[PDB]
Amino acid sequence: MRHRKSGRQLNRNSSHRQAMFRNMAGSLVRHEIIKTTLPKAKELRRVVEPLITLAKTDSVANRRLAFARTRDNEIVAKLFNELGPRFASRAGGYTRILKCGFRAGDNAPMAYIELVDRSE
Amino acid sequence: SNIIKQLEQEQMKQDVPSFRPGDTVEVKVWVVEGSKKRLQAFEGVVIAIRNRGLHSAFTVRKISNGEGVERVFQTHSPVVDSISVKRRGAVRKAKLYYLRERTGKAARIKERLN
Amino acid sequence: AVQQNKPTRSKRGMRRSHDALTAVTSLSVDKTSGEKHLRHHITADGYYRGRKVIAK
Amino acid sequence: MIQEQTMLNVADNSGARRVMCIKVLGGSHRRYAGVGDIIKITIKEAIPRGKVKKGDVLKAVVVRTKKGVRRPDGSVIRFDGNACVLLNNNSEQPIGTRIFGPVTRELRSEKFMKIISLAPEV
Amino acid sequence: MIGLVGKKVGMTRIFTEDGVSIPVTVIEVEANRVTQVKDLANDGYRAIQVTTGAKKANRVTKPEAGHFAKAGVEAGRGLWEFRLAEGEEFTVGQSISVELFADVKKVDVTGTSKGKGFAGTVKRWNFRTQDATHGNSLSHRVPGSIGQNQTPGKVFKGKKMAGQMGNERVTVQSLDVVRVDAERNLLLVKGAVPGATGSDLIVKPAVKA
RNA sequence: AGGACCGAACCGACUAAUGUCGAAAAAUUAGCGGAUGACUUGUGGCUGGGGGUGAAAGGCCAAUCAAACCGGGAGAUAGCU
RNA sequence: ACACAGGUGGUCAGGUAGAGAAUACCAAGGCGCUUGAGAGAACUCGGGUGAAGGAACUAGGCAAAAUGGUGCCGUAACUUC
RNA sequence: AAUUCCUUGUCGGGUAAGUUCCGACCUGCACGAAUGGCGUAAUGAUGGCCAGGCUGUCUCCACCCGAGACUCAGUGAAAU
RNA sequence: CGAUGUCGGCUCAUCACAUCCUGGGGCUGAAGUAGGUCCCAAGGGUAUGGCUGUUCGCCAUUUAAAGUGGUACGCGAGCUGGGUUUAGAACGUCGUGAGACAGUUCGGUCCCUAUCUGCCGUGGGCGCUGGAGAACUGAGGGGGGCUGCUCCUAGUACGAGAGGACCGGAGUGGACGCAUCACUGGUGUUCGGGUUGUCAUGCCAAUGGCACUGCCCGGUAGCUAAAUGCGGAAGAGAUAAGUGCUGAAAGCAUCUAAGCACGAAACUUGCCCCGAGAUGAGUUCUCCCUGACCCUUUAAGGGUCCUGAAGGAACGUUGAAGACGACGACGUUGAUAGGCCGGGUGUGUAAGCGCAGCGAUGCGUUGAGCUAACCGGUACUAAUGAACCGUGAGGCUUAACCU
Repeated sequence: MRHRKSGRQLNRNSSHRQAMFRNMAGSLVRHEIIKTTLPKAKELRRVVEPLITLAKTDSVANRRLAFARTRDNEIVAKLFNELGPRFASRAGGYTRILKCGFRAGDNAPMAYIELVDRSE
Repeated sequence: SNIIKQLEQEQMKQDVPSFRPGDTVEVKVWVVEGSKKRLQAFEGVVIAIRNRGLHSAFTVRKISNGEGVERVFQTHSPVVDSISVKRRGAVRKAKLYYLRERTGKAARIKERLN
Repeated sequence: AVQQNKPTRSKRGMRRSHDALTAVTSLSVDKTSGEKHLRHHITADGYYRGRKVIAK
Repeated sequence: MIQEQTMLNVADNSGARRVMCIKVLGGSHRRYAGVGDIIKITIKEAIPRGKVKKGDVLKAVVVRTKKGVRRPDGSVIRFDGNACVLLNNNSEQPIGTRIFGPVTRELRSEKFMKIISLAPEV
Repeated sequence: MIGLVGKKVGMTRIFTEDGVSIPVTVIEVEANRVTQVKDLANDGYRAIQVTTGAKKANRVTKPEAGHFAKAGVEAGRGLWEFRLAEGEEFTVGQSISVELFADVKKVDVTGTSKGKGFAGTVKRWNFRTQDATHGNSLSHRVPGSIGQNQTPGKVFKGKKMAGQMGNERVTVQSLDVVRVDAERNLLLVKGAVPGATGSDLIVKPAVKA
C-alpha cells in the first residue's frame, strides 16, 4: 500500500533503475537539457540536485564521491569547475521541469528537464 | 512536531552517563517486592543501544549461572536508578548480536584503553 | 467463462456509454506568442509563460 | 511462546533433562504457553537415577522462555533456551529440590512460593 | 454530554512515579467555537454545531463564509455536530475548550481509520490461508468456497469477501483519560486511537458510564 | 583391469512447479539417472500389413496401430439416430 | 502451419581463479530476445528474510532448508573378503 | 505375508496416544519347492516405517524485490 | 446416458431445533457439592493430536462444551487426487484358456481469460423540480452478544462428619473481533559497513559493474504481529416455560374467565456502523442571479442580441486517499511536492596526509564521514494570466394570512 514511501519503481529492477539515472544524469550534466519521460524527469531531481549540492565545495573527498556516482571524468571535470561554483547564490532547486506534449509512438508525457542557466 | 518534542524533553532525565555499545555496564534498578522498594543490581555487557529520545532504550547481556540472560532497559524510566560503566569495551560494530552464540573465551572483547 | 446467450445492440450499446472520449476545449493562449497550447505544457514553438525557454 | 511439541530444558534436578509439552493448559483452543502458565508435558529424556524416568506424563510450569516476559514498563527479560519446573499431577508442589538458573518475578502466585523460594537468582 | 473536535498528533508515553509506562496519544483540541445552535422549532432535535482550526480567506467559499458571519466566529476548518442532553444549553460565540474534559474519566475517541486499500480476503476478514504446497495449484490466498450449490443457488448477502478495507469511520470507546492541558491545548488518553497522524478526531465522553 | 567410483559435453526423463484456447499438438525452470559401455551418434542401406520389428508394453512402423496409409469393391450394411 | 523459449552432425576454441571444455567475470566477436508509457491493489507466477516453535502440516517431510571443497585424524553391524 | 476373509487377530517393541512399521504365536478363508522355496553382502530416481539435522510444510502468516493483473496509446484473437 | 465429475481432507460457510455449554424453570429415590429427567430457549460458543484414504471409530491429553442434522450424504469453471473406478505389474483364488475377484498390493497428465444472475467494493448519468455549498434528522439495514478461574460474602447456610453453596460484588485470564505502532520485535533488493572472485576507471590508492541484493552484519520511514489498548455490558419495554394475588362460572376450591403482578443470553430498544434513490426523494443554515427583443401552431413556447453569479469541472503540485474514477490538501494573497538548511536516526572512527613497522596493518587527526521515506523551518524549482460548464429571481390549484 506504500504509505509514506518514496522512489518511483519505473518498471525496472533495482540495478537498471540505479544504472539509468547514472547514465541520464550524465546527459543532463553534459548538455544542460534533455528530453525524457515525465515520471523519469521528476525522479531525476532526486539524483542530480544532490550531485550539484555535492559539487558546491570542491575538495579531494568530494571529487571521489562525485565519481563514485556518475562514474565519469568529464562529468566531474564539468562539475566543480564550471557548473559547481556557478550556483553560488542559489540554494537548492537548481533544475526545472517543463511539460511538452506526448511521445508520438506510445503516448507518453514528455518533459524538458533543464537547469536554470544556459545563458551562453 | 513542536508538541510531541515538547512533551518528551520535559520528562527526560537530565543525567544519563554516555556509553558506546560493548561496555561492561552495571545497572541498579528499583525492584518492588510486596511492600519494599529494594534496589537490586544487574551488571553485564551492552549488545545494543536504541536512540529514540524519550523512547530510547538499551540492552544488557549477562551470562548468569548456567544459561545467559538478555535484559533490555528503558532509558528514561523511573525504574532505572543508576547506570555505571565498568570496562569500556572496544568493538567496531554497532550491535553485538554475534555475541548471543559465543561463550567462554570466545565471548570476551577488547578494552578501549586509548 | 463462456456466454450463454448473445447480447444485443441494446446491451452492447449500454456498455460503450461510459467509454466515450473526453472533450477538453480549454486551449490556452500564450503570453508572448499568442498561440494555442495546452495547460502547463509548452507551445509548438517552445515558448512558455512568455519566456522563450527552449531557444528554438 | 510455547505451543505443543516444544522441547524444553529441565530447570529442576528431579531427574528429567529434556521434556516436550504435549498440551497447553489454561483455557480452550489456546495458542501457546508463556510466563508462568501450567502445561502438561512428557519427558523425552531423563537421567538414570532421577525420581522420574522417560515416558511419564505430568504437569510443568515455564520459568524461562526465549520469547521473554514483559515488565510493566516495556522491559523484557529474554533468556536463551526454554525452561520449566516439573510438578505433580493433582498437587502443584514441585519435584525438584534445587533449581538451576534464574526465574522471574511474574511467577509469584502463592502456589509457586515453593519455587521462587528455591531460586538461585531473581 | 457533548463532544469536542480534535486532531491526532502522534503517540507518546508517560512514566508514572512507580515506573509503570502507559501508551498515550496526543490529541490537540483547540478553541471549539460554536457556530449554530439547533433549536426544536427549526429542527425538532436538540444539538450544537461547532468548528475548529483555521482555513484561508481565499479558499473558504461564499456560501459558508456567510454561515460563519451568521454566527460571528472565525472560519474554522470543517463543521461537525454534537447531540445535547436537555440538561444543557450553549450560546453562539461560546468557545468550548478542552477544560470540559477535566472531570471526565472515560471518553470515546472517534476518527476516520487508515486507508488499507483494496485488501484481500485474508488481510480483511481474517481468513485462514490454505496449503502452500502438496500440489496446490494457483490457489494459496483466495476466498475459497463462497456458497453451497443448487439449493441456495446464490451467494448469501453479507458474505465476507474482498472489499475496501480501511478508510472507514470507527469508534474506539472507554479510553481512560490521563492529562488535560489547557495551555498547550492537549489531551492524553491511554491506548491507541484511530486515524493517521494528522487526521480529525471527534472526542466525546463514554456512553458506557 | 573394471557393463568400477564422483562429475560436464552427450544421452535419458524420477519428483515438483508453470504451462493446459501454452512459446511448444509433451516443452520450460529448479533438482535428479547413466556418463570406456548391453554406450552414443552421423551417413547409406535392409525387413512391410495378419506382415515387420520388438532386453515384450499388445509397444513401434511419418503427430494415425489389439492389425497403418492411399485408391478401388461401395452410394458396404445400418430392425438405429 | 508462424520472424515459434523446441530439434539439427563435425571444427577452431584466448585471460585470471579453478582439477576442469564446470563455474564467475572479461577478450576476440556478436548482441539487448520487434509493442511501449505509467501506477506500485487483491490475487497468480519467480524469488529474498523472518520473532518463538521445529513435521504439530500432510495420504506422505512433496516442497523448501540444510549438507557440499582440499589435506589430515578417524570409521560399526555385516561380508561373496 | 505383495498371500490372513473373519481382523484394527493376539502378544511384545517403538509413541503420551501406532487400522502402517519391527520381532513372534500359527487358528495357512485360499504359502510351498525351478508357473521355484528360504536366505543373502553390494546395488536401487524402488515399497513401508523410525530417529538426528534442518527448515514458512504448518501454528498464523508478515514484509520486501521482480513478471503479469490495473490506467493510457497502437494492433488485435477464441471457446460459445 | 448429442455427459449431473464419484468418497475423504482443506477453505468457506448458512440454516433447523429433536440443546452439548452458558441463561430461566418443574419434579426428584433433590440435605450440601455434584447429578438424573422434563419443559422453555437457537444470541453467542461449540478441541488439539496418534493410527486410518476414511467419514466413522478406539486411544492420549484438554475444555464450560468438544450437539444431532439440512444444505446435489453443501462446497473440483475454488484446491487436493490419498480411496474407488483405465491402460503396466504381481500375490492368493477361480478357469483347460484368453482373463476374472467393493479380495490384495506398487505405479498412474484433474481443462476453462466470467456475457447473465448472485455477492463484495466502487464510480458515472439522471431525478429529487430555481441553481449551489454544507450540516444533519432518521425510516430502514448491518455488526456485536462466548466464557474460565481466583478471592470477598463464608469456610456461614446445609450437614454425624467429610465436605461445602444460593443471591450479590470485585480481580484477573483464554478464545474472538476492532483499532493502532509508544514499547518488544520481523521486514526494510531506495541507507551505512565488511568481505571472496573478477573486469573496468592508465597505475598505487581510492571507487564502480557483475556474480540470486554476490555472500552476510546491521538498520530509518512505512507495513505488521507474536506487540499494546479497547470491546461483549448495565438498564429499560414487552414476554417464554414457571411462580402468583384476588376470584367467580361450580356457596368450597381454582393463576383466568374480568382485572392486577413478577418472570430468560431469545424478541424490541440500549453500543457502534451504513444510511433521504426512504422516487414517501424529508429538515436546517448560508450564498448567487430581479436586461431587453421580434414571432406565435399565443404554448409551463420558439430563436437571437446583451449579460454568464454562487459554484462545479478541468489543468497542475499532490497526499499516512487510491486498481481507474472517487476522497482530502494546495495552486504564489503559496509550505502542496521536490530541493536546500538545521536537527533526528542509522552506520560506525571516511578520505587525504602525517606517524611506527621489513610487511599485512595499526595509530593520530576522528565516534569523523556518509546518512532513503521522518521533525521543524526556507519560495530556490514547479504549481501561469486566463478560458470552459452553470444564468437573468424560480409552474398550477387551493387554504390561511399582509394590502
